[PDB]
Amino acid sequence: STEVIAHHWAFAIFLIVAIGLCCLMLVGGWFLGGRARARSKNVPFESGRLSAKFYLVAMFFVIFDVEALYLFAWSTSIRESGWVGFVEAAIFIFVLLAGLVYLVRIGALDWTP
Amino acid sequence: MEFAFYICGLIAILATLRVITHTNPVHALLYLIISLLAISGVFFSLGAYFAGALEIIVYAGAIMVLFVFVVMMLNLGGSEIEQERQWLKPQVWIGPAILSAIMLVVIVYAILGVNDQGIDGTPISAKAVGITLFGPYVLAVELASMLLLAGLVVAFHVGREE
Amino acid sequence: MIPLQHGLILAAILFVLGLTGLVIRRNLLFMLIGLEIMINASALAFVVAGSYWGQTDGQVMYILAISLAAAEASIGLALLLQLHRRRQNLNIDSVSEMRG
Amino acid sequence: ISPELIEILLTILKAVVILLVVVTCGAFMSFGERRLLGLFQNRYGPNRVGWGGSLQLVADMIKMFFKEDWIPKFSDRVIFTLAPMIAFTSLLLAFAIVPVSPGWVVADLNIGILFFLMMAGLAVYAVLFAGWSSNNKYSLLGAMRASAQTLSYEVFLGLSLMGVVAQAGSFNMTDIVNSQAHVWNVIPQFFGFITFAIAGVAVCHRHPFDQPEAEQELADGYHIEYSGMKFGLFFVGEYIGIVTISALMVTLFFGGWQGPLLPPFIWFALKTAFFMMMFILIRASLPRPRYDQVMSFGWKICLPLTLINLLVTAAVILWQAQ
Amino acid sequence: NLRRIMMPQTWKGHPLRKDYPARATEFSPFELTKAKQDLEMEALTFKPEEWGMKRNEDFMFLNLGPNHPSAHGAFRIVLQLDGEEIVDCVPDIGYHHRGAEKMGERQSWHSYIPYTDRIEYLGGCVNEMPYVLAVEKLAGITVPDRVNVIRVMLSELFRINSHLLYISTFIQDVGAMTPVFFAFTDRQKIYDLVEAITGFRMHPAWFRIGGVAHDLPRGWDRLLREFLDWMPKRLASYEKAALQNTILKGRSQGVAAYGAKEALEWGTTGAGLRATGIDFDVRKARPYSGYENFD
Amino acid sequence: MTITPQNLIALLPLLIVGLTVVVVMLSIAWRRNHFLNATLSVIGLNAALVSLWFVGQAGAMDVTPLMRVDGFAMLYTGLVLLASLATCTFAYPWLEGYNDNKDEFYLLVLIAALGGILLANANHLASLFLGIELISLPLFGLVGYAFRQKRSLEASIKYTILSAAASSFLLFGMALVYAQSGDLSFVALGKNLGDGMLNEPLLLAGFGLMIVGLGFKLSLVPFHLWTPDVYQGAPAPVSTFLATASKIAIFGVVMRLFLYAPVGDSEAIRVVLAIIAFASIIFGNLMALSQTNIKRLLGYSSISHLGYLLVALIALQTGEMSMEAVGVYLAGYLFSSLGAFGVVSLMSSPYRSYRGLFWHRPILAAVMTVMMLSLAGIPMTLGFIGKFYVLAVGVQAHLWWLVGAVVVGSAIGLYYYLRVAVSLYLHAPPSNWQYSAGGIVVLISALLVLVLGVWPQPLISIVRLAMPLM
Ligand SMILES: CCCCCCCCCCCCCCCCCC(=O)OC[C@H](COP(=O)(O)OCCN)OC(=O)CCCCCCCCCCCCCCCCC
Ligand SMILES: CCCCCCCCCCCCCCCCCCCC
Repeated sequence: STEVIAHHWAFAIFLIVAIGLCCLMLVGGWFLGGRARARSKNVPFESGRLSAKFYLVAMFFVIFDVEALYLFAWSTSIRESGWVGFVEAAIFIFVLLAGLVYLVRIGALDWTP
Repeated sequence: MEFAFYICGLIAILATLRVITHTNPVHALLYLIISLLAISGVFFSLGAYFAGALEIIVYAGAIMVLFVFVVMMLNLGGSEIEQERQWLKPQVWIGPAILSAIMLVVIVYAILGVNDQGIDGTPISAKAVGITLFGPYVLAVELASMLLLAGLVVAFHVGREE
Repeated sequence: MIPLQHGLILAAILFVLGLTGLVIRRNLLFMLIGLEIMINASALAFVVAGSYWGQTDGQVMYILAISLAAAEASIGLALLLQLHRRRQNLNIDSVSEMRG
Repeated sequence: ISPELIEILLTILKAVVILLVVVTCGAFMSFGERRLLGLFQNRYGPNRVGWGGSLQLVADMIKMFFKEDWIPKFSDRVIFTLAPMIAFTSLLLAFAIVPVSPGWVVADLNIGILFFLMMAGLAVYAVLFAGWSSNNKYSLLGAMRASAQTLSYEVFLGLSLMGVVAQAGSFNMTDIVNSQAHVWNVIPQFFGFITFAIAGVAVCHRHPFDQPEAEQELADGYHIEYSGMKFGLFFVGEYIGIVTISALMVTLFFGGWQGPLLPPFIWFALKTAFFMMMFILIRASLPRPRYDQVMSFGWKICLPLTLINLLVTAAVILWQAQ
Repeated sequence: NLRRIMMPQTWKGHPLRKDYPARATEFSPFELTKAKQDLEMEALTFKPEEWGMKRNEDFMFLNLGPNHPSAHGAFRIVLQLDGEEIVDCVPDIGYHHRGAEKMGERQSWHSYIPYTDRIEYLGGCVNEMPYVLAVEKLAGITVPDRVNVIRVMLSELFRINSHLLYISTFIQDVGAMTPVFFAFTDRQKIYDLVEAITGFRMHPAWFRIGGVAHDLPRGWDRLLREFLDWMPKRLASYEKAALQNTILKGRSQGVAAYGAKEALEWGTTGAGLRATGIDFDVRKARPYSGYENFD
Repeated sequence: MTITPQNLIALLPLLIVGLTVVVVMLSIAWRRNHFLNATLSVIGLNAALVSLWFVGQAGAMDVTPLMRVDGFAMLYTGLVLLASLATCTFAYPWLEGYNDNKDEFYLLVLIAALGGILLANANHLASLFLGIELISLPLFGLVGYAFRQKRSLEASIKYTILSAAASSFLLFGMALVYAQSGDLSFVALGKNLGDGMLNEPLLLAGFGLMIVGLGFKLSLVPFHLWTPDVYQGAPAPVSTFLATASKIAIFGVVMRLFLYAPVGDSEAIRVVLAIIAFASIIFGNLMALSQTNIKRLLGYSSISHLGYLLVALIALQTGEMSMEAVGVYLAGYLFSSLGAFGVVSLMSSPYRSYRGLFWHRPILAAVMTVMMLSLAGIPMTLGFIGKFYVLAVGVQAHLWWLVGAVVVGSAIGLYYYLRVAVSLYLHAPPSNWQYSAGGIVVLISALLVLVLGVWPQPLISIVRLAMPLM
C-alpha cells in the first residue's frame, strides 16, 4: 500500500537525517576553532586488578534478560494462551524467583565485604 | 526487501571476516556488533520480526556487553597477542582456511540441489511466536529455563574472586 | 521472493568463518568469539528455514539457540576469567599439560 | 505530480519536522534544566543572554562549536569519536517510534517498545565505549560502575513494560494509546509506573544515578577526557533521552494524546512537560544513594516487583475475560 | 617513618630553626623551568615502599587529589583497594602550608591578628579569640564584661556560619544540592550582620588586644533580631527536607564509626569526641571570657 | 497439543527432578548443609525411580509434538537415574575433603540427570537438542568443579570448547534437515520423499552434521580424542557420571532417531556409520594398550564399547533383537562402569596406586578385578552376554567386517584388562557410613554383574518387556 511504504520511507529518512545531523555536528565541532600545544596537554587527567563482581552482575543480567525475553514473548499472547499458559508462566516465574532467592541468600548479589 | 537482505548479508560477511582477522579485542567486538546488527537486518528483511528484534535485544545487547565487560576485566593491551601475530602467518592459517573452504564447497553443493520457490517475506508477528511458545513447546520453555539456571549456577561457582 | 538457498549459503559462510575463528586463533577469547559466530550462524540458518516454510518453529529454535549462546558464553567466559586469574596468560597452547 | 508521491513527501516532511522539534527541545531542555533549577532553588538562572535568557543556548552552541576538539594521542581514535554518536542516536531513535498525534507518527512499527529496549542496549554500549576508549583507569572504573548500574536496571525495564504490554495485548504504540481511551494506564499498572520510572531514570544517566556527578572527588568520571562538541553531544543526548523517556511514559501510562477538550497535541505536550518538570524535581530533591544500595534496590526489590506485577496483571486479565 | 610531612622530601633545612630565612624574598624568586617542573612532578609521584604501603598482585592503587573540588582545602589520599574495599591508606598533607608559626615569629603582637584570622578560614573571630586571650594573659590585661559579651556574640555568629556551611557541604556530598543554596543565603544574612558590626565578611580581623577595634554601630540589635527570627524555621526545613531523608541516613549512618577509646587515643575533639558520650567542651569545663554567664 | 492428567503422570520423572532441583536449591539457600543436600539428592532420585514404576503402571503415550513415553523411555530413565544416584553416593566421600562449597555438586547432578531423562524421552529435534545441552552444561560444571586443580581446569576448558563446537555442528545440521524436510517431528524426516529419491543431498548433509555432533557426544572416531583428557582431568565421580549417564542417554536418543526416521535405513548413512563403528572399535582398543593410568584407559575402553554399541545399532532395520541387545549391553555397561570408576573413586577419596591393592583393601581389589573381567567379555559376567548379543546381531545381518572388528578389539581389550587385573594382586611398598554406602553400591554392582553373568534370563526378559512404539 501507499501508506506503509510512506511510513517506511519516513523511517529511513529519520534514520539518515539523524545520522547525518550527528555526524555533521561532530564535523563542525572538529573543523572550527584554533588549536593549541602544551607538554601536559597529552598526559591524562590523573590530577598530577579490580574485582569480578562486575562480571557477576553482567552475567546475572544476561541470564535474567534471556528469561525476561521469554516473558516478553509470553506477554503479547496472554489472552489467547488461556489459563494453561498462565500456569506454565507461573512455574517459570516460580523457578526465576527461586533462583533469585538463592542468589540473594548466598551473597552473590551482596556487593559489600 | 531484496536490497536490505543482500546489503545486510554483504556487510555481515565483511564484518565477521574483519572480526576473525583482527588483533584488537574491542575493535573485533565492535565489528561483530555491526555484524549482529546486519543479521538482524537480514531477519527483518525475511519477515522474522521477533527474531531480529531479539538479536538486537540480547544477542547484540546482553551477551557481548558481557564480552566487553570481560575485556574491561582483563585490560588486554596486546600482551601475548600482537607481539607475534602468529595467526597471520600463512603456514598457520592456510591449512584450516582450505579445510573450511572445501567444507563450504560441500555445504553449498548440498544446499544448491534442493527445492526453492522463494520466501514471500510475510511478517510473522510476536503474538504467534508467543502462542506457539506456550502452546506445543512448553517443555522447551521450562527446560530451557532450567538450562539457563544451570549456566547461572555454574558461572557463579566458577567465576568467584575469593 | 528471496530464495531460501541464499540465506542458507550466507549462514554457511558465517559458520565456516566461525570454524576458522576457533581453529587458527590462540587467544581463547577469540575462540569463544568464533564459537559465537557458529552459534549465530546456526540461529540464522534456522530462522531462514522457518521463514521459508512460514512457521514459528524456526523462531522458537532460534530462541533456544540464543539461550544456549548466553549459557555457554557465560560458561566459557567464567573459565577464561579463572584461567587468567590463576595462570596470568590466555595462550591455550600453554594449557596442554595433559597428554597421552 | 501524483497524490501518492505527495503523501510520501508530506510524511517525510512530518518526520523531519518531528525530528527537528525533538532536537531543538532537547537543547531547550538544557536551557530549561538551568532555568528550572534556578526557579526551584529560589533564584532566576540565566536571564541576561537575550530576553529571559532565551538566547543562552545559542551561546553554548557557539562556544562548543568553536572550542578546540581534541582526541588524546594515547586514546583510541575511532571508539572515542563513536561513543557520543551512539549516546545521541540511540535515545533519538528511541523517540522515533512515539506517536505524538493521530496522523503524526514516524514509524507505526509492530514492535515499537522493543526497538526502544534495543536502543537502551545501544546506550549501554555508548557508555561502555566512552569509558574504555579514554585510556584512563579512573574513567575505566567509573564507567564500569555506571554500566553495571544501567545493566542492573535495564534487566527489569522491559519487565516493567510488560504489564502495559499485557493490558494492551500487542506491541504497537497505537494499540497502547487506544487501550487507554477509557481508563489511563497509570492506575492499573501503578507498580509498572514506579518501576518503569526508576528504570528510565537510571538508564538515562540522570540524578540520582548519574555517575560523573556521583563521585566528582575521585576524578573517575568517564566524561573527564571528553571535551569540545563531544561533551555537548553527550549532554544533548542525555536531555534528548529525558524527552524520549517522558514521551514514552506519556504514550504508555498516561493515555498519550487522548484528552477531553484540548487538541491532542496540546495534551501530549502538557503531559510530557509535566514529566520533564518531574525530572527537575527528582534531580533537585532526591539525594544520591550508595552504589551497593543501588545494586540491592535494582535486583532484590524492583525485579520481583515487576514479576509479581506481570503475574497479577495476567491473572486479572484472564479473570476478567470470561 | 620519619619523613617530611609538610614539605617535599627534596627540601633543604628546617624552617622553624631560628637561623632559617623566613621570607621568600630572601630566597630566589620561584623559577619553574622545564627541568624544575619535571623533578617537581617526579617528587609528587607516589611509590608504595617509601610511605609504608608495603604492597598479592591484586591491590588497586588509587590517587585522590591533590586538587580537591570542595570547600575544605586541597590534599591527597593514596588508597589501597582490595576490590572495592579500602585496606590501607595514609593521608598526604602539606599542600596548604602557609608557614604561620614562623610568620608569627616575624610579625608583632598587634599585627599578627590578621594572620590568626586565616588559620581556619571558617572561624574568623573564633580563631582570633585564643590568640588575643593568650596575649592578654601575657600582658596581664583583664577585659571588661562588655568586651567579653561582644566577643562571645561574634564567636557564636561565626560558629553558626561554619556549622551552616558544614551541613550544606555534607548534604551536597550526599547528593542534595538545594540546601547549599539556602544555607548560603543564611550565610549572607550572617555576613550582613558581621559586615555591619566589623566591616568584612569572612575575615574580620576585628578583635584587639584588651578589647575590640571599634564600638558597636547603632542598630545591630535590629539585624540580630532579623537573623534570629529568620533562622529556626529554615533549620527545621533543612532537617525535614534533607536530614530526615532515609537515603541520606543510609549513606551516613554506621559509616566510619569509632568509640570513645579510638577518639581519645587519636586526639579527636569537637563533635567527633562528643558523639562518643564524652561531655568535654571547653566552654563548660574551663570557662573563659564570661561563657558562664550564658545558659 | 494440550497436556492431560494422563500426560501429567507421563511427565512424572521430569517433574519430580525439577521439583527436587527447586527443593535442593532452596535448602542450599536456607543453610549450607552438605549432608542434608546430599540426602535430598538421593531421596529425589529414589522418588523418581519409584515414579518410573508409576509410569509403567500408567502406560505409553505420545505426549507433545515433542515428547513420547514408552518402555524404552522408562528403561533408559532408570539407567540414568541409577547412574546419577551412584554418582552422588561416590561424590559425597570425595567432597568430604573439599574446602570450597560442596552443595552445588548435587544440584548439577540433578540438572544433568533431568537432561538425561529429557534425552531418554525425546521424540523431537527440539527435545533432542535441549536434552543434549541440559546434559552438557552441568557436565562442564562438574568437570571443572575443582578449578584450583590444574587437570580439572584444563579438562573443563577442553570439554567446554569442544562440546560448544559440536553443539553448533548438531544445530546446523538440525537447521539443514528442517530446511529440507519442513517438519521437526521424528517420523517426518524423509517422509516427503519416495520412489528411490530418499537420498536427498541436503537431507543427507544435515543428517551427517547431526551424526558429527552425536559422534562427538558418544566418543566416536574421529571425535574421540577428548575422552581421555576429560576423563582424567575430571574428579572420579564426574568421570563415572560422564562415562555412564551421558553415553546411555545420548545413545538411547540416537537409537530412537535412527529407529523412527524413514531415512534411518539409508544406504550411505549405513556405510558411514559402519566405517565409524569399525574405526572407533579398532582405534579405541589400540590406544589403551600402553596406558599406565586407569582413567584414560577407561576412556579408550568407553570409545571401544561405544563402537560395539553402534555396531549393534547398524542392524536395527534388518534385525529385530537389536534393541534387546542394546538394552542388555547397556545394563552390563552401566554396572561395569560404576564398578570400575567406583573403585577408582573410593581409592581417590577424600579430596586432598592400583598395584598392590589386595594387601590393604582386599574386597576393593576383588570387586575391581571381577569388574575388570566384566569389561572384557569374560563369561560369568554380563559383559560377555553383551558381546554375545552384539555378535549375534552382527551375524544375523551379514556384518562380517564389524564382527571381525569386535573380535580383534575384544582380544586387545583382554590384553589390557587382564594386565590391570594381574597388576592388582602384586606386592607394593574411612570410618564413616557414607564410605561404606559407596562400598555397598560397588559391591551390589559386582554381585549384579556376577549373577547376571551366571543367569542372564531375568535381564533379557526385562529388556524384552521394554518395547518402543512401533
Ligand atoms: C518518566 C518517568 C520518570 C518521571 C519522574 C518521576 C519518577 C522519578 C523516579 C526516581 C527514582 C529514584 C530511585 C532511587 C532508589 C534508591 C534506593 C536505595 O538504594 O535506597 C537505599 C536506602 C537505604 O537502604 P538500606 O539498605 O536500608 O541502607 C542501610 C544502610 N544504613 O533505602 C531507602 O531509602 C528506601 C526507599 C528507597 C526508594 C523507594 C522508592 C522511591 C521512588 C522514587 C520517588 C518517587 C516520588 C514520586 C514521583 C512522582 C510521581 C508522580
Ligand atoms: C516534547 C514534545 C516533543 C514533540 C515532538 C513532535 C512535535 C509535533 C508537532 C505536531 C503539531 C500538529 C499536531 C497535529 C494537529 C493537532 C494539534 C493542532 C494545534 C497545534
